[PDB]
Amino acid sequence: GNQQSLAHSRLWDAVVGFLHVFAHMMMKLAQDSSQIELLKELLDLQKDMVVMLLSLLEGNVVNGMIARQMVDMLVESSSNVEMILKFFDMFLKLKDIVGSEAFQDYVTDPRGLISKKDFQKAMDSQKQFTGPEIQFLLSCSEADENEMINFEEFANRFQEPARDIGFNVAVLLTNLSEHVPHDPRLRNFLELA
Amino acid sequence: QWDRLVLNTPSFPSNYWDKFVKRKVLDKHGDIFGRERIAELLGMDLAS
Repeated sequence: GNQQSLAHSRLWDAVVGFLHVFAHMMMKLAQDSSQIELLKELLDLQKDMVVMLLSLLEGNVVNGMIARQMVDMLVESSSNVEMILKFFDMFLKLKDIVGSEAFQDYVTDPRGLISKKDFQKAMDSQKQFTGPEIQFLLSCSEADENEMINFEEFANRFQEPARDIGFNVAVLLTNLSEHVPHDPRLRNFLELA
Repeated sequence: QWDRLVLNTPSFPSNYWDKFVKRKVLDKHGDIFGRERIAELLGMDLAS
């Protein structure tokens, strides 16, 4: 009864608004390193909403109407979902690229730092991010002096706080994919994530 | 370890139907492992 009442209530509008606010707020907060705590708290709150969504998906059937409504809500807020997924996967790929040998031969400073120009050259050589993505990564990576960037701290700073929310999103997407087959809309989200 | 000798030999794809395996491997892994390292490992010349 409570699940039906929530399904027929105005919860989906609040979820869509929260998704938009979360996407934009996390995108803005990722640039500054003095707001990290707030960002962490933001991430925690996001995870809780996903848990609630999972609680709405508990005890359903194949092609259930609740899952269909969840998919409709997701495709109603496609842009925010894509932005969040891009935020996750960009930082996921950044750590892998940092550990690559191409980056190791690209860095020439023996102090453990790297310039912005050489960082951009290494990322362009890797051929995994677009130009705006390079600009966003450069903006998020603070430079202490002479554009020196500590790639190790930059790569390791965004890993731990975003792990739980990413795992929850992956679980939710897997559940929706396995319980709503033959749905072309969800395949785009699956491919993106 | 014995198969490491024919990695850079010019006659590596000899006696086998496909002769462009090294080029495909270069295209597949150059952006990650490094084009120069792949060329040195497989004994290829980019200009040639």
